Amino acid sequence: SVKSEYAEAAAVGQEAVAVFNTMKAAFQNGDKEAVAQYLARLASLYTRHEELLNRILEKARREGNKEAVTLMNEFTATFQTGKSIFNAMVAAFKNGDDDSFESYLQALEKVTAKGETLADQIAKAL
Ligand SMILES: O=C(O)c1cc2cc(Cl)sc2[nH]1
Repeated sequence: SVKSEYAEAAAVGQEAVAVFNTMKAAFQNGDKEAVAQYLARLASLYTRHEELLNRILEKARREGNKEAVTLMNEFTATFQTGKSIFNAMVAAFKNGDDDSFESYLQALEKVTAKGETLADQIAKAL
């Protein structure tokens, strides 16, 4: 069902949370080789998550599930805020700008924390 597809999407999201925290530890420790690898892993995970989310939103639309569509339109918008911040973070890493990397990292954490009550609301709406 769309509900089990959302649980699968939620797990991919939690995987990115896990890798992100390991990445934050590596950044603080100065292990740039590790950070580079974790950033590649996160890019792939976010690409996957975004794709599942779109398939969930399109399915909710075809199902006429107006409330789920409303919530998923909001949630995908916020996902794109996180994605833009992540991409800027990756650029800061390429550029050697640890000040910008720190800023983007904290922002990406707060955008993720904010978007969690909605993530739970979608599970219940589908
Ligand atoms: O690159 C992406 O698509 C992407 C990165 C992040 C971080 C988030 Cl929280 S949501 C999100 N999406």
